[PDB]
This record gives sequence, structure tokens and C-alpha cells, in this order.
Amino acid sequence: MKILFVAAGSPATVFALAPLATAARNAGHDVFMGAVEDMVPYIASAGIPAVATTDLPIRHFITMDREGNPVRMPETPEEELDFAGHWFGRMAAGSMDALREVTANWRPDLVVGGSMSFAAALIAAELGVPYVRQAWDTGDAWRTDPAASDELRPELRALGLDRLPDPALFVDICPPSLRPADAPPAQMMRWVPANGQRRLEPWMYTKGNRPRILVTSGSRLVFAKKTGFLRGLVADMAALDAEVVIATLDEVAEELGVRAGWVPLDVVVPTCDVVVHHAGGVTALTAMNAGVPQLIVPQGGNFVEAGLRISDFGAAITVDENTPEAVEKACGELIGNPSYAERARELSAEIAALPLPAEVVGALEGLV
Amino acid sequence: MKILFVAAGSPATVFALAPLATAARNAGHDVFMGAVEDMVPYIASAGIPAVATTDLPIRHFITMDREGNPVRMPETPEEELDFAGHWFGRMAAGSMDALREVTANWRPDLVVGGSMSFAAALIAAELGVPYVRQAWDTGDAWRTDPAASDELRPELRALGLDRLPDPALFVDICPPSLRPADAPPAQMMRWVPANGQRRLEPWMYTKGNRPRILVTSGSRLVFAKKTGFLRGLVADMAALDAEVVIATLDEVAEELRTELPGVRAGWVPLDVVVPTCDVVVHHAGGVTALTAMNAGVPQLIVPQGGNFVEAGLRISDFGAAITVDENTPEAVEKACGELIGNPSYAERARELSAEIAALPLPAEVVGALEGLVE
Ligand SMILES: Cc1cn([C@H]2C[C@H](O)[C@@H](COP(=O)(O)OP(=O)(O)O[C@@H]3C[C@@H](O)[C@H](O)[C@@H](C)C3)O2)c(=O)[nH]c1=O
Ligand SMILES: Cc1cn([C@H]2C[C@H](O)[C@@H](COP(=O)(O)OP(=O)(O)O[C@@H]3C[C@@H](O)[C@H](O)[C@@H](C)C3)O2)c(=O)[nH]c1=O
Ligand SMILES: [Mg+2]
Repeated sequence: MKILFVAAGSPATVFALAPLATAARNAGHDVFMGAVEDMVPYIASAGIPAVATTDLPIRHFITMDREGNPVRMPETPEEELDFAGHWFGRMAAGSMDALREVTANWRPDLVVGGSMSFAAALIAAELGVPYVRQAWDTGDAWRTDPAASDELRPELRALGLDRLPDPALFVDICPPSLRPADAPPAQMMRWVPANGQRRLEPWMYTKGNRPRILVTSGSRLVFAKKTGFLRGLVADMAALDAEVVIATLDEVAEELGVRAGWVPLDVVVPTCDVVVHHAGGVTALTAMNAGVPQLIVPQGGNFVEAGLRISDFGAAITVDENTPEAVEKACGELIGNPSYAERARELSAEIAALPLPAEVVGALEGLV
Repeated sequence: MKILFVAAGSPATVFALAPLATAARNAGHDVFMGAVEDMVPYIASAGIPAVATTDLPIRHFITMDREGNPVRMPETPEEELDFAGHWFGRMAAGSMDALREVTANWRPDLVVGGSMSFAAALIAAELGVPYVRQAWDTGDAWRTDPAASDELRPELRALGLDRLPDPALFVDICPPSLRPADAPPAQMMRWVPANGQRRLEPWMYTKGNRPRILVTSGSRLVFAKKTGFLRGLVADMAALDAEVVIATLDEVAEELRTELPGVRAGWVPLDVVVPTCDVVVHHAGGVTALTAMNAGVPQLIVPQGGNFVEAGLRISDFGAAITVDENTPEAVEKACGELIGNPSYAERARELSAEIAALPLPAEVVGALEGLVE
């Protein structure tokens, strides 16, 4: 069958859908994946036919409303959920014309979207084909839905809807120990990494004679360009008897004797003792899946609550970026206390026991 | 488990192994794929961790022997098999130092190689781990083995071997109707395309008001750079009531835009555009042949040497293709009209598509790889 995958505006959103898209292609299905123009090379470098959904970057949708007026940034975690629903809602609204042009010429039998790829819900409703919602992290996939429904009220009213339509199938990757009590029934799936690759050098897959700490701020150029966070973290680990690796975009690495640049996370994370990040859901999954403890230093966003569930489980520590010596103390505790790695290995075993993307293809086929 | 895939020196060799490598990664295995330095971006753009096996291109291995002496190019199809075994053998020999450095630090539990990725056979024997040979086209995977064994005699002697070791498992993609009578038993697999991708434009996935002819000379820059073949084919199709698309490397398309204006030339993901075509015209490329076969599209084979010529003749004898004895305007023009006009060719191509579709999925074949280390 013809399956249209809808990613968003960040490389992590392409990576989160690449296992199921490649599994469907491997089963003989005709698969296309859509994302913002800037993300098209990431889809192509995942080996999937790529279509552009809008020529605008995430920064356009984040900083301004539909009328082009400046949007104030969130000040609290409660504000973050509403703010995300709105900018993801705006990106979805800005993606409809290109998705209509593509699906008029190549009509999919099924549409698969990520957590906040709301244009997948809308185009599937317009086409009258089943809509599959795939969680792209261990956070609640529906966590920005009320604000997103409010943003997309004109598009939803045109379809005769009052809120975002419920998917025909919900595909979840959250391991049982991290799933909330109010989580809806789902087709579970084993998350597997599918991040951007590059020529491997021996240091990437071989551990050194010292503990290794990986530091990253994600794959979003608009947030990664704020090098202050990465320089701050590197400065806070100076006293530790540890090798520090900065995993960041190559163009950001240019501005930064510390190793900085794109290092395929799935390859390097099993050689690390700690993974330090900005509260990025897919980096969080890479660490968990490899059974590696992680330090979460939240830089806003909407994964903060889900990252606190990993911390409460004991496979991570959530600290404040602006509490002196907190990053240093937490790194020492994650390397030195074996309980963090034991809980991370427990989460790795839970992920490994979930249905394979190859088996989940059968659930997509059952819908049509 | 840790699985090392070994591609060769051409993008098509990376594409031929990418479905099984991604299926193994999708099953939770740790997968690395090796190829010549020039092919490393193709592995990475297939979403697979990439290691370089040698810094030398296929041109180095094709034109010079180990002592640096010039190698004369073959003339006959019998000569082609021996020429290929010797140059693939040289590429394999030149790949051993880097594969030893990689596998000393990342020890695989299993090694999977393409049809003529002979370094996969040697590195697996050295490590003492099972070796999986995966056919990368419908041609006989073992067709260059005697000359390859001769070339790799120093490396094989060091392992106490007289010839290339037999794989622990042979994975074949050749549909039953095209398999020779002397083909060894195999784990069959459904071939799926996994070629280099691009931003899609509507013309790539939408057919026009006229029949569409795709023309290509493959993904090897050393052979694609010979633009004469592509220019020649387009000129031979001028009288036909059909649109012509040239699928070639972008750096080769740069030369064609100043030489042949008004014709579309450049990298088109073949899996996307081939179902919109009436005919696929190629240089006798096995993976293009499979793309056409799988989409149920008739194909025109205009052999430019190589070792797929015999396997392409089997498709031609089955009736899902035509091979031309000479590259003349009259033969290319006639065979084209016959592939568009006579419905039997597409009927046969759809039969081969149904045979491929009935073979075990790459996801199921992962289980056969696991059974070898069990
Ligand atoms: C910089 C860098 C990144 N990556 C990959 C790893 C991971 O798959 C992705 C980074 O994503 P991450 O979860 O760190 O955050 P972000 O890129 O900001 O992605 C956003 C925010 C997440 O919280 C959310 O779960 C994503 C779906 C979108 O990119 C690499 O493999 N190597 C690198 O060097
Ligand atoms: C130029 C071009 C190529 N491709 C892909 C399609 C196909 O997967 C591959 C071309 O391989 P092909 O079978 O045409 O031949 P070649 O590139 O010369 O590959 C050699 C010779 C084959 O006979 C043998 O089967 C290959 C493994 C190696 O590259 C595209 O998707 N788009 C393009 O524009
Ligand atoms: Mg000899």
C-alpha cells in the first residue's frame, strides 16, 4: 500500500519515524515521508523518499503567530504545553497546501504522524483514510492536544470537527515503568535508534581509559546555536576525571581541546558512562535503550515532565542549570552510584521486550 | 548481536544490502556497514553507521594489478567474469587492514557480504564467525569466484584455504523463473529498493500524457562519465511518441545540460520514478533490472560490458525484457516501440514482480541470521 509518513521540523522527528517507515518499505509498501523543506535532506539521508510540507523553518512557527506578530516565549512548564500546541498547530496549518498538492497526485492509503505532526491528522481526515499516531518520545503524545485543537479550530471546523480527531491506531514506544496510569490503549512498539549517520572514527565506538561523558543540546539549530549551554556544561565538568564529548551540529561545532561535532548517538552512547542533555526525548531514549545513566539539564521544552519520570524511576537525575556545582555532583553520582545504570538497564530490557517495528507493520496493514 | 555488512565500491552495492541491514537494525541488532571511502556517504545516507574499508576508488582496482601493472580491459563476456573476479579480489585484498582495525575494536558476531564483497569471506574466517553471502542482483553470485580465489590466494593461504570459503548461509533474491538449474540451495529473500533518495518533485511520481522512457547507465561514476551512451540512446528514441527522462549522477548531468538541452537529466530515486515509466533502458545493470522487474515495468538492455549480460538475457528469454545484439539506432528504436506496444512484456514483468513479492521478507530473513549464531 501507499503510506505517507509526516515528520515535523526537527531531525529528531525524522529519526523517531524512520524505523517504522523503513520497516514498511522493507515489507514492500510504497512509503513517502513529509517534513519542512529544511528537514527534507534528513529524510533522504534516512533512505526514505522525501517531500517538503512547507518552505518555512520551526523558528518561523515558534516566534510568530499566523498574522506574523511576535509570540512571547513561555515562562513556566505549564505555559510550555500550551505554547507547543500552538507553534506545532501553526506548523501543521502551514503544511496543508503542500500535503494537498502531494496527496492529489500520490494518494496514500494510510497516514502515519509523530506525536505533534497534527497535519497528519488533518490530511488523513480530508482524504478519508486511517490516521496512525506514533509517539516520538516517552512523553505523553497527547500532552499539547488542547492548545493544538484551539490553534487548528479553522482547519478542524472545515472538516466539521470540534477537536483533533482521535487516531485509528496509537503506536506507543514508552516502556511500561514510565507509562502514566491514564495512558490510552496502544499498539506497543520497540523504539530503535535511526539518527543521522557519518563516517565512523575508532574513538566513536571505543571507550577510553577514563569515564566518558557525552554532552548534547539536540539537533534543532535554533536551540543548538545557543552554545552558552554547552560551554557551561563543559566548564562544570573540568574537575572530573573524565573524557568529555560534545555531540552537536557541525556548523555549531565550528564556533566551539574538546571534541565537538555530529557523532551518531546510537554508536557513541554505549561507550559513555553519562549522557548529559537539554531534556530531549529522543536522546533520553538513546541513553535508556543503551542502559546508560543520564543527566537532564532542562532548557525549557515539553519533555521536562517525562524526563522527571525517568529521574523518579532512578535511571536519571534532573538538575537546575543555574545551581552552582549541581552538574558536577550529579555526574559523579551517575558514574559512582551503580543504581542509576541498573535502572537504565531495566528500561533497556523493557524496551527490548516490546513488539518490533517489523511486527507493527502488520498492525498498519490491518487498518486497511 | 553485532553484524558487519560489507558493501563494495559502487552505490548499487550499498543499496543491495541496505534492506537487510536496516531490517537487522530494526530488530535491535548493532549494525555497521563497510565500503570504499568514496561509498561511505552512500552508507550514511542509507541510515547505517559507515566505516571506510580502503581510501582507493574502484578505478584503482579495475585498471592496475597489485604490482601496479596496467590491466587490459575485457572484450568477451567470458573474459568479463575473470576480469571482475580479479579486480573485486584486489579491492577485497586492499580492504583487509581497515577491516582488521575496525573488528579489533568492534568485534562482529556475524559478517554479511554482497555477491563479490570477498573481504567479508576473509574477515569472517579470520574472526572465526559465520559468513553470510547475499546476492546483490539476479545474476549468479558465484559467477566470478574462480578468478577471485586465484587473486586472493596469498590471503586464503594465510587462512589455510585453497579457494574462497563457502558461506555459512547464502541469501538469494533471484525470482524462481530466473534461477539457473545449478543454483545452490538458499535462504530466499524478497528484494526491495533502497536507492539514494532526493527531494521529490511531482513529475517523478506522476505519469504524463505520453508514454515515459527512463534512460540510465548506473551509479558508477567511471562508467556514467561516458555520456556518449546516454546521448546516443536519447537520439535513437527521437521518432517515438514518448517523453525521455535521463537518470544519472548529478555531476554527469552537469555535462548533459550543456550538451543535450531540453531533456531532464540527474539523480531520480529509481524506486519512485520507475512505476511511472513504460520502459526502463539501461547498460545491463542488475539493480536497475530488479527495480524495473519489481515494478512490473518492461526493460531494454543495451549491454555496456560488465558481468550482468548473461542474467539480463534470462529476463529477455523470459519475455519481460529485450537485449539488443548491437547498439544501432534501428535496434534501439524497434525494441522500444515493441516494449511499449506489445502488452506481453509488461505481462511478463508483472509475473516477475509477483514472484519477488511472494519471497520471504527481509524482516523474516533476520531470523535466519540469528539462527546461525544460535
Ligand atoms: C546533535 C546530535 C544529535 N543526534 C541525534 C540524537 C537524537 O536522535 C536527536 C536529538 O534529539 P533530542 O531528543 O536530543 O532533542 P531535539 O533535537 O531538540 O528534538 C526535539 C525535542 C525532543 O524533546 C523531542 O522528543 C523530539 C521529537 C524533537 O539527534 C545524533 O545522533 N548526533 C548528534 O551529534
Ligand atoms: C543513476 C541513478 C541510480 N539510481 C540507483 C538505482 C539502482 O539502485 C542503482 C544503479 O545500479 P545499476 O543496477 O544500474 O548498475 P551499476 O550502478 O553500474 O551497479 C553495478 C553493476 C550492476 O550490474 C550490479 O548488479 C551492481 C551491484 C553494481 O542506483 C537511482 O535511484 N537514481 C539514479 O538517478
Ligand atoms: Mg594470480
